[PDB]
Amino acid sequence: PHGSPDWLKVGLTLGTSVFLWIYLIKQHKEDVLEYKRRNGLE
Amino acid sequence: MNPIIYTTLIMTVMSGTMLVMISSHWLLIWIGFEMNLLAMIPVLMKNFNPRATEAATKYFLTQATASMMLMMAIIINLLYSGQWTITKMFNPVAMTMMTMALAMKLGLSPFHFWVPEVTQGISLQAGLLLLTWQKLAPLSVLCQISQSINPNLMLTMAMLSILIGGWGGLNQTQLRKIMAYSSIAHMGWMTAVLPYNTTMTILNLLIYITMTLAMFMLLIHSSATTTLSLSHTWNKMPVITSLMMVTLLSMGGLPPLSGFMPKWMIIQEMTKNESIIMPTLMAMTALLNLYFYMRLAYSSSLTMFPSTNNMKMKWQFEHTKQMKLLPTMIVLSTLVLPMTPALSSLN
Amino acid sequence: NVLQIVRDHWVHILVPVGFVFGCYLDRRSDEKLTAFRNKSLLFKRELRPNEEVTWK
Amino acid sequence: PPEPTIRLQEDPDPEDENLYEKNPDSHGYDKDPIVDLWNMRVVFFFGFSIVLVLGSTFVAYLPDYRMQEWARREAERLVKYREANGLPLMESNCFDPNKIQLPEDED
Amino acid sequence: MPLVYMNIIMAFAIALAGLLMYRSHLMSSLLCLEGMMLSLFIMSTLIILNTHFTLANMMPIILLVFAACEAALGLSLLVMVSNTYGTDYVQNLNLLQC
Amino acid sequence: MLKIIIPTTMLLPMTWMSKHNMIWINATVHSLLISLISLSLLNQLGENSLNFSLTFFSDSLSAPLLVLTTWLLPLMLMASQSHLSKETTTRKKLYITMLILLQLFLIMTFTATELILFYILFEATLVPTLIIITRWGNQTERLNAGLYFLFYTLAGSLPLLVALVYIQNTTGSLNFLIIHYWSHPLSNSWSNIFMWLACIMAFMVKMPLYGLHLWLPKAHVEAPIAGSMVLAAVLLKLGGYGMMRITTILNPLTNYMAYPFLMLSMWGMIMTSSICLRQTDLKSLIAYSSVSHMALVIVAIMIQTPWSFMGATALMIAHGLTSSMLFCLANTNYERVHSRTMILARGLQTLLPLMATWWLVASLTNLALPPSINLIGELFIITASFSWSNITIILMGMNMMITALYSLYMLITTQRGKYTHHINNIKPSFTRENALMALHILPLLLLTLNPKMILGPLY
Amino acid sequence: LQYGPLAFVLGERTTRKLTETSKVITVDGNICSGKGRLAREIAEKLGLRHFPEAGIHYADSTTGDGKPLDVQLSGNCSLEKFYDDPKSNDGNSYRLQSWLYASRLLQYADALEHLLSTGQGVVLERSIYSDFVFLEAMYRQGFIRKQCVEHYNEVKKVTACEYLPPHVVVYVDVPVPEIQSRIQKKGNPHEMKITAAYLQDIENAYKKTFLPEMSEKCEVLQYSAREAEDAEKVVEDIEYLKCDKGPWPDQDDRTFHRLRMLVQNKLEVLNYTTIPVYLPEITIGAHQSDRVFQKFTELPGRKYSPGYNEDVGDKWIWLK
Amino acid sequence: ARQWQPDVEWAEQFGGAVMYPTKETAHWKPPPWNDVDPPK
Amino acid sequence: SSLLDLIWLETILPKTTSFIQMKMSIMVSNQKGLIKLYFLSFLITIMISMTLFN
Ligand SMILES: CCCCCCCCCCCCCCCCC[C@@H](O)O[C@H](CO[C@H](O)CCCCCCCCCCCCCCC)COP(=O)(O)OCC[N+](C)(C)C
Ligand SMILES: CCCCCCCCCCCCCCCCC[C@@H](O)O[C@H](CO[C@H](O)CCCCCCCCCCCCCCC)COP(=O)(O)OCC[N+](C)(C)C
Ligand SMILES: CCCCCCCCCCCCCCCCC[C@@H](O)O[C@H](CO[C@H](O)CCCCCCCCCCCCCCC)COP(=O)(O)OCC[N+](C)(C)C
Ligand SMILES: CCCCCCCC/C=C\CCCCCCCC(=O)O[C@H](COC(=O)CCCCCCC/C=C/CCCCCCCC)COP(=O)(O)OCCN
Ligand SMILES: Nc1ncnc2c1ncn2[C@@H]1O[C@H](COP(=O)(O)OP(=O)(O)O)[C@@H](O)[C@H]1O
Repeated sequence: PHGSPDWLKVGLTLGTSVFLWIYLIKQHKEDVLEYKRRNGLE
Repeated sequence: MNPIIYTTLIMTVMSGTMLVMISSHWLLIWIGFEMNLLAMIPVLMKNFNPRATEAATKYFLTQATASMMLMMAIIINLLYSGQWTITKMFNPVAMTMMTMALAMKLGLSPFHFWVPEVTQGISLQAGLLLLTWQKLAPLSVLCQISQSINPNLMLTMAMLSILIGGWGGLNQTQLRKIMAYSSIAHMGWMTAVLPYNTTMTILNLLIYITMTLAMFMLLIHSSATTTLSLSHTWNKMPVITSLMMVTLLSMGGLPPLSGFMPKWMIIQEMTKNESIIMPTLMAMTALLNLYFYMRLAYSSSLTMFPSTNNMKMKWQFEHTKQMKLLPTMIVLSTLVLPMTPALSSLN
Repeated sequence: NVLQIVRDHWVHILVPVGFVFGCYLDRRSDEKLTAFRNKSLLFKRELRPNEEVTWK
Repeated sequence: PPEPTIRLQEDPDPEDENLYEKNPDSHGYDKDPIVDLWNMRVVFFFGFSIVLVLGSTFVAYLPDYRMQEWARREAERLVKYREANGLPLMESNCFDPNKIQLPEDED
Repeated sequence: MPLVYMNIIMAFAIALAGLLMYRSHLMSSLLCLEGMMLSLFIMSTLIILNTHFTLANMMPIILLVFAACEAALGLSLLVMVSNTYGTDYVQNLNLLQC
Repeated sequence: MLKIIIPTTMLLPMTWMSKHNMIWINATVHSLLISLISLSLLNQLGENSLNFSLTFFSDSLSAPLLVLTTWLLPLMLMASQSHLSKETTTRKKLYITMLILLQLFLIMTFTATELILFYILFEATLVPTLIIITRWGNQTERLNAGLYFLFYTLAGSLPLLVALVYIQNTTGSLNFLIIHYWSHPLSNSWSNIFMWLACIMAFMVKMPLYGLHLWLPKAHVEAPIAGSMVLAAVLLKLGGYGMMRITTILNPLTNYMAYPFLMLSMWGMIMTSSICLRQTDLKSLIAYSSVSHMALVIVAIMIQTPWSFMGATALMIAHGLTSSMLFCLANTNYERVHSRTMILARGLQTLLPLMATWWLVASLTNLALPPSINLIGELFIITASFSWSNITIILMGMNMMITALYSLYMLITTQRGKYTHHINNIKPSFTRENALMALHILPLLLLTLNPKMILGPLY
Repeated sequence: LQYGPLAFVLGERTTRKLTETSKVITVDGNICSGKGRLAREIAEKLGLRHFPEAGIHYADSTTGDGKPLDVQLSGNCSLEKFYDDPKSNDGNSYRLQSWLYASRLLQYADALEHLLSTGQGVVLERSIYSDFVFLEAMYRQGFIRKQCVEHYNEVKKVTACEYLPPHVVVYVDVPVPEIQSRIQKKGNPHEMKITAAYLQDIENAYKKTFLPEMSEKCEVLQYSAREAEDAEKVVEDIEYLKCDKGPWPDQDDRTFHRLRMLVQNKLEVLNYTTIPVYLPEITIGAHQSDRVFQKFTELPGRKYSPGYNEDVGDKWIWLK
Repeated sequence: ARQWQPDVEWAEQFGGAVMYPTKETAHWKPPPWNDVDPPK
Repeated sequence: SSLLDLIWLETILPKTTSFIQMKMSIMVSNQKGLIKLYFLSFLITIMISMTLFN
């Protein structure tokens, strides 16, 4: 019809994507650190 | 019906399936089956017409007979060993009773006769539910007791199901009957690997559910239940017909599509057990399913059928309601072959 | 004209870029197959004074 | 029989269109003369000039990774050595018999 | 396994065969399922009482209840079919075919 | 090998992000550049192979096929430019996408260090060809043709898969290098006989074998020009390549099991060459000629001697080029006359002299005139067969005679005589068609200067 | 919140919107008559919403911009040609009849949507009911074939079996001599050629079949030309009678929810208007269909969804 | 000059109740367009 | 051209397969929709299954 870009939905979509990416980067960092500590590499 | 009542009935069906999946007592599994059957009938009769009532009564008769047979198997197993836990049966007769009850619930040949008629009678959404969600509980029970099954009987019913589905799909113009025969053939493929590997059974089930969901949602989007009605879709939604053709190619087991993953794996598994003849016959018979999928593709997207004049008006309108998971279902049903080793997740 | 024909000829650059990326990926995959470098009986060679690896 | 004999509403079969009609010097690539000319030019330059000539010259001057001259030189020095020492040129055994252990039959 | 158990089992088998016959009168089909469940109740009760398994004294009643609920639904279905044809004949349900 | 695969993949977004009137130019230019890049695979070794990675490896049997596959795409685009003029941009982009996907699958198939990966890609090539045939074909028989081209293939290919997995369950691997190095003899057993059949029949059906060749005339006649070109040039050679790869595990059982296929091929070459003499359709005649040439290649592979393998490789390359050229000539006639009946348009030498020269050179290469690579492969196979048995010379010479007969019959019927009077729409040949013909024929006469590039790994 | 099951669940109910004034009504009259004037006058007097009689390009007025499209893209039929040469070889008569029936179905769906969503009643000219009379006329004059009437009956059954008929029907009675005199007085050259047999056959259909069948399930107000001039009496007649014999009082809140879901989503309303029955007057070949569909797509605001058309002037496309 | 596309006669092959009609199944009828039968 | 290629090679592999699959499909899919016959077959199969295996 005749509707504006719903900035609530846009903001929620961007926020979900950014939160997921930040969470993934963090999770990878502690995954690497935990693996290194457990296997006695560094 | 009322949306509240519809949601309650859908959650009751899911709770029955869940009750079957999480319980360790045979009585609770039987209760879950009863709950699922009780809540499933109004879903099949959501749109009132004589055909839907006939489909619902046939489905009820079949499922109630299967439930009585299953309870007979449970009681005989209790008689020969006072056990209620779902595990190896310990009785030869009880296992056969259980196998026939679960084959009747699944629709495996020679208990297949109800599936095409029930699917034709009910609507497309009811058929989607019946062909996707209603296979989880019997297959889960079969997986739990796979060490008990006689391989001869299970493999006989699997090969019979594949043959019957392949032959019965060749004679159909109705899309719902085609889906029903396809489901019978896929159930036959699923149950032939239970004696050897339940992981392959689950992988085949997941791939089949994905493809069936995609195909049913495409059929609902382009609201067609016959071949000739589907032949008109290119004149309004050619992209839908293209997606449907790719999905049909995947359902026929062609590489590099997703539908090649199960059969391949299943064949591979069956070769590790020195079973060569049976997978060969299964593939040769699946060629029939591919033939009628290809006929549908010819009639839908690879050729342009004549249209009517009123179609012009349909050019001016767009769908109000959309399926959110349809693109994901299409992609997962066509392009997941490179991710095959992920089956180690014991899906 | 710059900033105008780019919007009409941007597609042309893609194939050449792919060729470079494929070469880079081929070298990167080569770097994972060095388990026998300077170890084959045919080409056991003593390294030059200012050499690290016989081949890359 | 009031039937029209017209089985359906159909467009008539169009007649084929000549590219030479609206454009002599048409090169048979496109009905747009500019795109036609540039398609001809790119096909001729990248097909006849680049691939056909430069690729053929590149194939002609490929280095001897098949080792034809290497094998010829090896055979030349080997024949020179055996002829000088009176050895019987090629031997009939491909491997030395002393290092093969046959199974004793005792039949 | 004594003779009473085999008698109840053959009663269940007779009821199942009678259901699978379908002469006519879908009401008779419901009656055959009903005899099947009655035989199941009798034999489960005998097994549970004989072995003195105190807790499963629950499950016969439960079985009855659930089966009885099923019966209700079947009756409804039968009734509705009759509302379309005026009779509960089996042969009227041939609109859907293989 | 990724330096060739990645640009072929990038051909797709470039095609779909192109202007409506630049798709042909961009596709042709970048496909030609990909061909030029792939031309550097020809630098092969006298030793094992070009083992790029665990997944892809190159060989002097694979390299000529790869180069021909990369070279065929620009010619297919040039041939398709004409008859797709009146069609929408999205559908033309889809057609080019199908061609690009076919090239990608063929490229990955020819390297394919794994036998299961080879099977997957070798069957993945089926889908684009079927869509091209059943979507952009003209007559009503195309659908039927597609069905044949489908099921025959699968009827051969489904047992092979089973055999393949069976081998890996016993050997432990399906890597071609490990298979070659760890090969063991096959005992004369019924189980081994059926394993042999499951390994062979899939590649036999796509050559095609004489008894199993029914799908080829339909598929090649009802396909569009690009489809016919790719079917005759590259897709027929998949069976030969697969047999050359797979016969390493079938010894010594090949000695006994080769007899029925050898008889079928030796008699079917005569049968199909004779069929060519009585043909009312140009495309069907060219298809039957392809069947005869592939019968000769089957004989060569079954004999499994060094000269046999060299001749088979040379003949596969030469036949691909010659058959593509012949199909292009037939299509140039068809787009003018719209009939595809050989007897209808006559005496075209007086109206199209340069096209008559192209017809003559194509017939000469099909006739296997020395020192063309067609005759190089022919003669190597014939000499190997003569060493196999001196009586093969009768059948081989008869095939040569009939081949010359039907090639010159095809040339004389269409080019010589008197022009048909009522046909007045024979327009002068376009620069596109002449360029296509030259781009077919110069590679052949230029490959006759360096034969070792197409003589395979046993050179 | 676009209306759906969730709106029904939370608050949205239409039984509270019905204020005994809705009264979906329709007006039936002979070709060239006061039914249009009477329908409008009823619409202003009763506070209802008037729906002008559906034409060839009624659907064009509700989609995109309201301006009509070309004849080749909308309808592929013309009333002027039907009047000029009703026995045409290309089957314009039945194509016109089918397109008009589909337009009336769409307009009835729109009227029902408005009434159920707002509670305000509507006034209509010839609806999906009584659209058959012209068909019968065309059959009795020989303008169309029989297979046309079976196809029309099939489509009409499958479509009209799912909507509620109007509360009261208003019929304006006009004799044929005076109808022809009024036709001649308009001055339309194409309407000049309507034969009196066609008008008489059309008149016969309304009285013989249409009046008794709507009398038994609805309420009927037979008016003449003189008594249709004063709308006060007609409005008083509408107010005095109370609809208690039709299916409307038997409707309830869930059936209203189902009907409101049906009236939206116009694709499902028009679903059975294109059933695969191959009548030469209406079936279209693949080549012509493809060409016309391509032409329709190239229209300014018709390539994409309404909010995603740059050439029209939609902005923020890459964020919608 | 024009690619063949299915006509009405080609389409009517797929319009029956089942494919491959037989003497016994000749009298079968396709289901209604909407899955509703007249109550008679 | 005619006896072998157009007739007998067609008769052997493709036409025979098509005919056999056609007949089998006709036999399989031709049930009148009467659940009496269905459940009679169910009894038959159930009876056969119990006896053959054990
Ligand atoms: C065709 C694509 C299908 C995709 C499937 C749907 C994707 C969406 C699913 C959403 C997330 C699912 C994760 C669930 C969270 C917790 C998982 C946990 O509860 O279950 C565990 C296990 O979770 C599942 O096993 C993992 C599911 C992952 C499925 C992916 C494999 C599919 C094959 C590869 C195809 C490519 C798909 C990837 C592209 C998306 C433990 O199971 P367990 O209680 O101990 O035993 C039950 C199973 N048994 C009986 C077989 C042993
Ligand atoms: C119009 C009338 C005629 C006018 C023109 C007159 C001139 C004619 C002269 C040309 C033809 C006469 C033949 C004489 C040949 C001279 C050149 C030849 O001797 O060089 C060849 C060299 O050429 C190459 O060998 C052949 C070219 C390879 C062709 C590659 C094809 C191009 C790619 C296109 C795509 C592929 C499509 C097909 C897929 C398989 C062979 O040389 P060779 O003794 O050996 O070694 C080369 C030099 N070394 C010693 C340093 C190594
Ligand atoms: C139709 C278009 C072409 C399609 C492809 C055709 C090619 C397929 C041909 C198959 C190759 C040969 C098959 C079997 C070869 C075995 C050798 C046999 O022929 O000789 C005798 C075999 O004897 C008899 O043949 C026994 C079998 C008799 C039954 C066979 C049926 C005869 C005609 C069937 C042909 C139909 C082919 C198509 C089937 C659909 C020797 O007897 P013996 O030395 O003691 O045992 C040798 C085998 N051992 C050592 C493993 C034990
Ligand atoms: C163009 C259409 C052609 C259709 C296919 C043609 C090829 C047919 C080849 C046979 C198909 C299946 C063969 C099995 C695949 C290989 C597996 C294998 O070799 O294992 C064998 C298994 O061998 C078999 O099981 C073979 C059974 C074959 C059954 C199907 C017969 C199909 C038709 C037979 C007659 C025709 C045969 C040649 C036809 C050529 C094509 C015309 C031995 O393993 P084990 O038994 O575990 O170890 C021995 C100790 N127990
Ligand atoms: N279902 C139909 N079939 C044929 N013609 C129709 C149909 N519906 C409307 N028309 C045409 O619409 C025209 C205008 O309708 P009408 O009410 O009679 O005139 P006016 O708009 O001036 O009041 C008429 O000429 C009539 O024939």
